[PDB]
Amino acid sequence: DIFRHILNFYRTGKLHYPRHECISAYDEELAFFGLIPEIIGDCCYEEYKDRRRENAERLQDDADTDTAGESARQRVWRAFENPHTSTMALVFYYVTGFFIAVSVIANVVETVPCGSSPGHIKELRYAVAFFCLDTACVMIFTVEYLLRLAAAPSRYRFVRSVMSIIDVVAILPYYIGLVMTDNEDVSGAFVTLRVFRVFRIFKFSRHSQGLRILGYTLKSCASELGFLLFSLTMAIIIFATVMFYAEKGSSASKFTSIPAAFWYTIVTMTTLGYGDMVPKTIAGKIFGSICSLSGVLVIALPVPVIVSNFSRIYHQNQRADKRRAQKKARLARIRAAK
Amino acid sequence: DIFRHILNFYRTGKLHYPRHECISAYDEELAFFGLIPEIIGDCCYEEYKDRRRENAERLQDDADTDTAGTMTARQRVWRAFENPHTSTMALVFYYVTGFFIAVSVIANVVETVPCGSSPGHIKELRYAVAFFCLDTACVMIFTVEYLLRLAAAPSRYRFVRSVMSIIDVVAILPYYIGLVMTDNEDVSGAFVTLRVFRVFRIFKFSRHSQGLRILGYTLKSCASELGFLLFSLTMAIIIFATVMFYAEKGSSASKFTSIPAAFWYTIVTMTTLGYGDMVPKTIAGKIFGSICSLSGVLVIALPVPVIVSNFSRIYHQNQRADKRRAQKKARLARIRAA
Amino acid sequence: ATVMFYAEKGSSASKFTSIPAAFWYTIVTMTTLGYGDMVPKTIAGKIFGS
Amino acid sequence: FVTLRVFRVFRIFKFSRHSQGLRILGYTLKSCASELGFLLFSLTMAIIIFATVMFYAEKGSSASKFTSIPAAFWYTIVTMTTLGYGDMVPKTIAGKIFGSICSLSGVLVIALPVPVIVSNFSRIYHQNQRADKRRAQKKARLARIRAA
Amino acid sequence: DIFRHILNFYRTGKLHYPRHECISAYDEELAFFGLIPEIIGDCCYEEYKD
Repeated sequence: DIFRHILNFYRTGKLHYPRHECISAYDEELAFFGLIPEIIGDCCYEEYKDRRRENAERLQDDADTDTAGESARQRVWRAFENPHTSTMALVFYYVTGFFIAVSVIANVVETVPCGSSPGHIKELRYAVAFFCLDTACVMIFTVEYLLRLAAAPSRYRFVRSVMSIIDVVAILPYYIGLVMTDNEDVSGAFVTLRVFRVFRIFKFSRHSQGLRILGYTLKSCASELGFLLFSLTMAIIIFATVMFYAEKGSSASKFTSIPAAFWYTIVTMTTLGYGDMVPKTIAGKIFGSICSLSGVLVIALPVPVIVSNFSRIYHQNQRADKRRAQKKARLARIRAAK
Repeated sequence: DIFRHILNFYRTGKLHYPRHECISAYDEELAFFGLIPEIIGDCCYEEYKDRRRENAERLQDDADTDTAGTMTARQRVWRAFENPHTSTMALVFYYVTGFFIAVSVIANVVETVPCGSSPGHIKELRYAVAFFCLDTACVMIFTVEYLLRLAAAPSRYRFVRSVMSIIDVVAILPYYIGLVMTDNEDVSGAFVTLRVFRVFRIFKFSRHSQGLRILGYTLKSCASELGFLLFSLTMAIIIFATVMFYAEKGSSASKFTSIPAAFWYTIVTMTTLGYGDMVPKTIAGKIFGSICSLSGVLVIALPVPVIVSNFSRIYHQNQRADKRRAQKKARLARIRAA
Repeated sequence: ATVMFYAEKGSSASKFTSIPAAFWYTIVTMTTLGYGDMVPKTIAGKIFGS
Repeated sequence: FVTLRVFRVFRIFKFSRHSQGLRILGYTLKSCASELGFLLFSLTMAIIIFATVMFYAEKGSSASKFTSIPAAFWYTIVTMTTLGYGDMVPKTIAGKIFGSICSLSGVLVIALPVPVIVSNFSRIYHQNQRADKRRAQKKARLARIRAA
Repeated sequence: DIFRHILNFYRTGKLHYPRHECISAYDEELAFFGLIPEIIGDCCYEEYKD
């Protein structure tokens, strides 16, 4: 059947690719017959290249099936980074997740009125022991990183990873607070450091598969996110300027300056509508409605490609385990079926 | 045609499956030639695999023949009213109990308006407790069906294990618990809680609906997606609430008392609801509220298309199944007609 | 609406006078409209509103 | 003078040179003129109908803000877009029912042409990317066919 | 090409419908050859009807 295509090619000087003969059957024939794969039509060339690519993404994951087969601090590192190895890795995974959960819930509770300054002014409870808990969690986290400091086959390669930078930036706040307390006490960046303290949630990227795939999707669609941001800035600037210039004349209009118009426009384009700032002139109302419509449009512009990329990556990642299992079953079955 | 692929297999160590021809003839040829089916390439292998599970999916329900022609036993009339179209008694029972459920729910909703069950007259003569009687008039009837369901239950254990049965139990129980409590004198508190389940009584409508069962099926299938939705939503709530609260602790009349208030603000902002009860005041607060709104749009819209697609495909496959069952019955009728 | 009324009928001057008011609030919430006329004030109210 | 100052932000569209998304959006808006016109027509029809129903059901109240039909236009356009500022709100039972149905109908009307616009933009972007990628791949094909 | 499908049908007792031969070419052949259009497979019957 492919020889017929070669005959047609020699007849006309241009070759075409059968659609129902696939590529791993076409490639073998074109290699055996010695044909040139860069003269196969124009439209057929493109569709053949696309199909070659489509069948090409599955030649490396099956190659990556073996993963790591090396054993020893390397062996314990392999058991650690992949929890589904032994009881030890499961124990550390579970306990680390539990302690991250207790740290974040403690940070949440830190300002609960029963657990904070209010609720007791007439007589005095405000247990400061929260502090100690934080300390414990922090050092435990550092112990984690300490093994990551040693078990990593390459120090620089591990540090370059985003997981390492997240871990270290969540480690810093406790030590920075200790250093600040060591040298007197000044108001200011202490609340800011407490703000950075919340970033400890991100360790669940290890205790999940959805967080890392979501990060993958966001990193892949960076151009579309930038287009979102640019178009949104254009729209907010235009609509805020128009509404300010059509509403600055009023009794006590909340549109004091352009940034107030930014606030109103960004709460409108997102269809939020707090009601703090509303127009009072006809031009104000009409441009507010147009702004809401344009905000719906702008926000809905890139979400289809975002959700499509997320879905595609999720299908491939979730089916990785499935076709791995069925290849394993086929491999077990084949050598006894001959 | 298939002999060509067979000869291609005997040419090398690999075989390929064309995408157009049906799988049935191909597996028939594989069986007749004595060829193993786990040797048909790798890409073509998985393509054949998905085609074969697709064609087995349309074949598993093809055996819907046991539902053919109060004639055999008690279980026979049980199955007769299980399908509310077999007999006149089944349909009348189904629709009449649907009307009873509807009137029960109407009584439940109307028992609080200040014209029929609350004093709209401080000194005049209505607050009829007849709803109770009506309620009892419903409750007894309700219990009836459950006993009827247990009158001819083919498997008591499996039927009790069913979600439909436990829904029925949770629907009928609260009145029994309330009357037992009244038999053991009246205490304020959980009485409103027992009254709440009077609207969980609604799920009896799942019999009188096809969409509800499909929604339950797709929610059961998409448990992982819902769990990831919950996890990512909680993470976003915590992060944005902490950032908002720590940036709004001090103001003239700040409503951000503590972290739970920031949870309320973050969940009314990400859902694009925007009640306006608590609003940001500082520039950092406004910026972080805006980014919270956009991120909430993203997070909410991440799993919703997945849920929607799963529901749509389940509905479509159900419709395809019933339509092809009807068409195969018609095919049998016309093949016996000539 | 029933859940929010039974979790919010106890308040100082709660606008949830009767179940139809809870219908109004619920239908302005499920549509993500949020006029702000009626808002919960108890923890159960807030969680069930979300 | 303020009107002349306004166009200082219409000056922004000079960024269309420094952007590919803006040109694609312009192309798809030009292609989908009929869809946008039907959007406008159906939206105006819904505005008129729901505003009339709301206003005629809310003329008389203690402190009703529905002074006239344009106020009902404002309410209908803040309700259909699921914005809900809260400046003017229904008070009567018929008013609440019609506000609810207005909100649902506005969701429907807004979501009718938006997927069409989105699909047209996506297909235009995809065909542009396919065109430039295949131009690059045919240049590479020429380079390798001259290499041997 | 459709005669080959008829041959396979007589070989096995069950007929299948080619996917690239369309229907207004399949219908004429099945009418000229007098085949029964209600024995053409099970999955193939459904896809042919669609």
